[PDB]
Amino acid sequence: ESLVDNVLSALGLDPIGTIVDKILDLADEFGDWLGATEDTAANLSNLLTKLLSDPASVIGPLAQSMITGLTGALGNLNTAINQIGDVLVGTVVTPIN
Amino acid sequence: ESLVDNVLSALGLDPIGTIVDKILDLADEFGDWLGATEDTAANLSNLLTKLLSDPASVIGPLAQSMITGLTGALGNLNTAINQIGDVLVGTVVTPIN
Repeated sequence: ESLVDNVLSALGLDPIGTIVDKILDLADEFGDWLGATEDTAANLSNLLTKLLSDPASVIGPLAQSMITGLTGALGNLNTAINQIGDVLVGTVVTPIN
Repeated sequence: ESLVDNVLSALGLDPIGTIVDKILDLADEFGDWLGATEDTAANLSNLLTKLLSDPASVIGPLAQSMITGLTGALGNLNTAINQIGDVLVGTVVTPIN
């Protein structure tokens, strides 16, 4: 009885009733435990597979600054375009390349 | 014996044999439980660490449209180049900037 009581207390349910009822509650708790474990494993596997194959749905929008050098390249191109525009009207500026 | 049988049924295995055999099967089932739990935890930790450090292998290819403003910046640059090409031969167009 004490083994059943301590196990049920550890797993969460409050044991009230006969030993048979406590054993049935313990079996139901282990069933829920199995469900939780299997669902966690399946979710992890599915998330891994989706992140490998199609990351668009799982991953939300992200800032350009997270990409390495994207902001630098965009700034370089924009400054090159601006310098191309400016030289034709004057305002001598340091060339980029 | 009913506690043993109900626990075994909850964990999945069908209890057939003596009490000793059922207990041994129960012990093997908990060993597999331990393996599953530890493997799930280790896989989650490894996935988190790899996704933090090197996201290349884990994350598959993704569409440019997922990045915020990347398609807009590329379109703006391409339209600027096209306008630069067009103005020199005519076809008056609204300047971008």
